[PDB]
Amino acid sequence: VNQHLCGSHLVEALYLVCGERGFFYTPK
Amino acid sequence: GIVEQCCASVCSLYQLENYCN
Ligand SMILES: [Cu+2]
Repeated sequence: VNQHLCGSHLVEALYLVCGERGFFYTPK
Repeated sequence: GIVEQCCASVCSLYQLENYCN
């Protein structure tokens, strides 16, 4: 399903999706 | 970018995979 994710909620989802691999959080 | 689109619009978990290492 599509997601509406702002602020810390986006970082939560990135953590869930990427887990061990890690991720970059890069807003503008 | 995605930080913008997920919040101002919607985004999928599949789009989020683009940001994994
Ligand atoms: Cu909240």
